[PDB]
Amino acid sequence: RNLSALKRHRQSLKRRLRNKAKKSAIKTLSKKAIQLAQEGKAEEALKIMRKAESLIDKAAKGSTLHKNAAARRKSRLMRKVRQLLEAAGAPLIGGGLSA
Amino acid sequence: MVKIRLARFGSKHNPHYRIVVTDARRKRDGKYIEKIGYYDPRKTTPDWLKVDVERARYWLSVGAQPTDTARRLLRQAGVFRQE
Amino acid sequence: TKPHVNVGTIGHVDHGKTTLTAALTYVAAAENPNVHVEYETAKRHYSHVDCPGHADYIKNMITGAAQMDGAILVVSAADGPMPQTREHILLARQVGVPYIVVFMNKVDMVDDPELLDLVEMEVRDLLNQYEFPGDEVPVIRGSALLALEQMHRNPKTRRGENEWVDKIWELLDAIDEYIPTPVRDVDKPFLMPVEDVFTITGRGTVATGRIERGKVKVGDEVEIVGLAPETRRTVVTGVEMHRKTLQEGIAGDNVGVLLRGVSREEVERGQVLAKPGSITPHTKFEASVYVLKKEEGGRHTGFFSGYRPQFYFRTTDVTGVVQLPPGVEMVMPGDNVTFTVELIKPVALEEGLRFAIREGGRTVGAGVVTKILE
Amino acid sequence: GRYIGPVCRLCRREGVKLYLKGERCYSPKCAMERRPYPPGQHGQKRARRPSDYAVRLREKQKLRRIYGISERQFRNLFEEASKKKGVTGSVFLGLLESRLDNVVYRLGFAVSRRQARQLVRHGHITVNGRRVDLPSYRVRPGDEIAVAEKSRNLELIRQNLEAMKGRKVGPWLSLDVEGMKGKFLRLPDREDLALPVNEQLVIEFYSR
RNA sequence: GCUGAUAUAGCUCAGUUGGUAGAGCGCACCCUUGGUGAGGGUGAGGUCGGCAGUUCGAAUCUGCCUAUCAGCACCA
RNA sequence: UGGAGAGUUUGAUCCUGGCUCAGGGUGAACGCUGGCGGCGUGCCUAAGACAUGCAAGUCGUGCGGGCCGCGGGGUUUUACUCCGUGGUCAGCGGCGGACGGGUGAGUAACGCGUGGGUGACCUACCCGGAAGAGGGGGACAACCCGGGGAAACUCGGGCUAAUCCCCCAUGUGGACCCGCCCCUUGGGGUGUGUCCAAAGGGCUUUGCCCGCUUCCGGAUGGGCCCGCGUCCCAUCAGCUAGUUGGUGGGGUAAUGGCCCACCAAGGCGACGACGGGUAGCCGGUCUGAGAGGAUGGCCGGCCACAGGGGCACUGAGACACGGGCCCCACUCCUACGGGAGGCAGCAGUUAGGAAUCUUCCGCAAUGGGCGCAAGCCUGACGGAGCGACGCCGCUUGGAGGAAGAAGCCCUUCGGGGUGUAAACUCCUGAACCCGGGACGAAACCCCCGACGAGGGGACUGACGGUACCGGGGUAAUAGCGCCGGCCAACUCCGUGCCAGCAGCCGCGGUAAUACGGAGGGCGCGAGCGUUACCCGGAUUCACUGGGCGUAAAGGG
Ligand SMILES: C/C=C\C=C\[C@@H]1O[C@](O)([C@H](CC)C(=O)NC/C=C/C=C(\C)[C@@H](OC)[C@@H](C)[C@@H]2O[C@H](/C=C/C=C/C=C(\C)C(=O)c3c(O)cc[nH]c3=O)[C@H](O)[C@@H]2O)[C@H](O)[C@H](O)C1(C)C
Ligand SMILES: Nc1nc2c(ncn2[C@@H]2O[C@H](COP(=O)(O)OP(=O)(O)O)[C@@H](O)[C@H]2O)c(=O)[nH]1
Ligand SMILES: [Mg+2]
Ligand SMILES: [Zn+2]
Repeated sequence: RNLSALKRHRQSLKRRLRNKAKKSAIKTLSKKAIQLAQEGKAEEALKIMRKAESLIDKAAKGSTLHKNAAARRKSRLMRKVRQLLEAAGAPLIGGGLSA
Repeated sequence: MVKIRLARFGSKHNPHYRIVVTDARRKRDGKYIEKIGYYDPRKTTPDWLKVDVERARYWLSVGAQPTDTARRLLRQAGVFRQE
Repeated sequence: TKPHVNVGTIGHVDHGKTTLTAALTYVAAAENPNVHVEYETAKRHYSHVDCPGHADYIKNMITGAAQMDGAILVVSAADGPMPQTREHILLARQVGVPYIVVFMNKVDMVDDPELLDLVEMEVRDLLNQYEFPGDEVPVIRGSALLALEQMHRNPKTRRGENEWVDKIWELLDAIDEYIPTPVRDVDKPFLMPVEDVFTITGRGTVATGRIERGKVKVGDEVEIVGLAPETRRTVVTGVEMHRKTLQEGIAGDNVGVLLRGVSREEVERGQVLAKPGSITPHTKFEASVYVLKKEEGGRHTGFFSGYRPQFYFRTTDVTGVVQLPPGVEMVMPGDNVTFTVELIKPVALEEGLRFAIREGGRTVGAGVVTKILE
Repeated sequence: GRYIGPVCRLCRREGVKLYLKGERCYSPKCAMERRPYPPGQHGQKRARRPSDYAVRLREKQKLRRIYGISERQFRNLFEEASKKKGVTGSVFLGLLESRLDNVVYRLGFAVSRRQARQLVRHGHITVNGRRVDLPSYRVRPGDEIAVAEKSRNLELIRQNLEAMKGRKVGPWLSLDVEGMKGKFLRLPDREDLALPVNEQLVIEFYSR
């Protein structure tokens, strides 16, 4: 009746999730990131962006977001962030971003 | 990948394959890249195989996979031989 | 394996010929693994044709008589002699059918000294009245109705555990014995009249009918000669008897023949499938006939050239013009003749083939092709 | 197929004496010698100025019917004789000469055209080595047509091959009479071919 | 393959009430023409779809069968 | 190197002009007749519905067990069954199902065609080069036990190994915020900071072998974009609100209104917008002297669709032919609680129709998938079958053979035609009978040599016991159309504007070359006629190449 391609489906619902999570982590990361980079959390702001960069790239390591997929999200995270650490911030903990 | 197979030209029972380069996924007698030489099975005519050596090599120096019998028609065509 | 023989029932309506048929199978399944109907004793294989046993349907019942080696006159205990019986009985001689085994069914009904043996008197007396073994006939006793419900309880029962169960063998023993198996000359070409026509998923047109000569198998060229257009040559791709594949299916087995790539129109009844070159369409032909006398049930008057009755060849029923050769005029009954027929429909003839000449719900004459005019 | 039938009836009709039967069609009775007129019931009464058409029809037929080539080939072969660089006059005619069987006939071997054809359809003929049975096989320069061996001792091959002693072959063909060979030195010529045919008309018959 | 209905002169189509089968449109030979129309003349025929049985009497009651029209006859 | 004409308006003539014939083309059909082979080709309608079979799998050289048979019994025996080793059944994990194949429904469209741009981009496997591959934790299947259940299956808990998964270093390197430099749409280099690498499998084990990580260069195939070209209706005239642009975001591999907020009001249109019809486009195809006209089916190229409609996951790649999620129409099972199904893949049924194929043989070749290989899967493919559908090749006989049978038909009764035609005599010998009997097939592999070059060896053929060769050898199918003219081909009879013919003009009303048969004759031949449809002739939509004072046409 059936074909061993379902093999290719179950083998999906899996990765189908494996990267879904890695995804929604960067989202809940980024939000919770800029969410503080604009408030004035210089230190404990980059802290997150430096954490993000990490979680984002590793995603790249897989079939999830690839190539520019993250190279993109970065140039906006640290982009957006710093463009907030100017509402009277000064990148205290010069963790990820650079002067 | 990019291989070096053959295309079945010639009537029924009357083959006349054509040695050529083409992105594997193509259809046998399907559009290919550039021609390299021919082959006549029944060996009718002492002119039943040529292969543009010079050209045959370029395609390899850049990564071209021949067939198993394509490998051969080249072996008969002394392509790897370098002395 | 076990020799095969196409059989059936006959008789007057409501007697039970239709249901006796029910009993015959069933039972035969207990002591026989893997079991028109099909059942098989522990000695033979079998084909049965419950006839419609009723006026009107006769026309396809007679074609049912042509298709059998033996008739099973069924009769009721409470009843006995009956009109439809007297009828579906003389037609037993006309259309071959050698030997006849009467089964007094409903046996289990109103007791009586005579009756039981008084009925065998209205039988045996009515049997010789038609020049048959009216004296030495296998008359069995044991209502099949009643036995057909004993096997329904539990689908397994050997050699008669319920009286009537064994009384079903009085037949399953009286028919094996008594009624031998004739020849079906396979050394001849091929041939076999068409009874009906079916259609199927992937297959298509299948032909039902008895094989007369030789044998067929997948990969054989054949001719479909039988009225309309012209003979149609086709290859047989399906040879299955009784719902299951028959390998070479010879003469004496009504299998379904699948004629490659055809339609269900080009293959209607009264046709014939034979060896490419066996039989051809012929509309005019000589033939020595036997006008059936008035005392034999047929014409009680006679006729004159120009008459036009109906001839029944094999499994057909057609109308032709009788052109009596100069001098041949008012040829009365009980008389044999020799004239010609000109069927209004081209038909499959092979010179020296038997046929009859009827008219008006009665048999009028017996003929056999002599030579073919056209 | 290639007609097959009364052919000394066309000796008539076209009224330009023909010899498709060879020996007899060559005697004092080519059928033509007794009836210079078309067959049929009438055949000998006034004639309407044959239409510009007509003419061309007789001219073709005259030729096409002078070989055995059934239209289909002839007109087909005609076409080939067009594209071919050069006058359609010669060429075609030549092209009609290139016929293996004809050639045979052209080179003794057989008494008439209709005969040379059977010779090819039975094996008796053979070219530069291997043998041929296609009346259609077209002959090329320097190719010699040879009789087979199994036949050489045949009653017919005899007499027929005898008619050579003395007579000479067409100026584009040779002949080893004893070794039955003779080559095809070159596509014959308009003048060489003394045929009762006005090619230039047969041509005109196909533009319309 | 089972029934049901329709089968009436060349065509339309009347009817009966079991018994010497109608109407007109047409149509055939006339006189006339070149031929026809028209005009004046003369009429001459129905296998009641077909083969067959019943009656003293068969197109009307019986039986069969043929072209055609309508039907949950109809997968070895 | 290339152009041909006529029949028809008259009492007759010339002019305009419509119609029509002679030509060539066809995936055809219908009629009558039908012997062969090879090469082609074979639903043009219902993108209708499909009882069955087969189309996509392959790795133990990624890993761990189930299991059937063999090595040696842990100890000392059956015990903690440990291990040597090949089949085998799923499961895990990998590359592959996104090509091959099928169809044209849709679509007037940057869809296709074509020439370009990408400083706006991707690409598995494939070769070149640079650097590497050190340590670490764990889950779920398989399996064992318990359950619901008609079933399809599936729920609970418990171990378990990996090239499956996550964390650290490692930073040759690449990705990002920012600053400088040369360059100019995001390309190239440079400094600080941040951020990511990774798997072991095989045997002959400090060395090969297929892999892994990141980087870069090459190749191949792609996405997007642009000028240009792309059918009819104007009795269709105005069309638009995410509509036109901006700004900042989301999303993307990437540009962009693609999407969304904000503003501004634009954008398009007689150079034909908006709407309606039709239709997959080209390479090409038929015709034509050419220019044009008509066309887009065999094969290739691009696109589109996979029962109808929507969608996302997986991945380099699809929003997925034979995978998934849902709605719908419809079919099948049903323990009536919830399952199952898409042949526009191959073979075939049926429905419609004027009409279009075998439930096939083989993987030997070729080609594609997976592997170290062996080799396995392959209805793509290579062959075969049916169909005069087409083309080309072939036969039904060849040479004799009468002032001229017979029969049939005209007949100025003298005699003329069928007719050398037949008969007959030679001869050849399609078939049928006999034996031999193919190439296509040489490599993966093995051996010397490093699995290099090179050299050496072997197995392997579905069509086939067919083709072709040699031997023997029987005279052995013919049919259709037409004969007043256009147009090759004439007479007798029957018929009496009746029966009937007819592409056009027209024939038939008691002599018919025209109706019907006959004799005869002409074209063609397994074909030949008819119908349908494209071009031509038609300078008859005219550029080539026309016309408008009365023929068609000047606008009052
Ligand atoms: C009859 C239908 C189809 C026949 C088909 C073919 O018949 C056959 O051609 C056949 C070949 C011989 C054939 O021609 N049959 C054709 C003919 C065959 C005739 C044969 C034999 C006879 O002999 C003279 C035979 C019956 C004979 O008659 C006697 C009977 C007399 C009866 C009088 C009636 C009586 C009292 C009566 O109450 C009565 C009645 O019966 C009917 C109606 N109303 C009545 O009131 C006696 O019984 C003898 O035995 C082949 O068999 C074919 O193979 C076939 C089967 C295809
Ligand atoms: N008394 C009795 N009646 C039976 C028997 N068999 C059948 N019948 C009844 O007889 C009648 C007709 O039966 P059926 O088989 O149809 O007879 P058919 O007319 O020959 O087909 C029905 O009522 C049956 O049930 C039997 O053995 N005995
Ligand atoms: Mg059944
Ligand atoms: Zn002559």
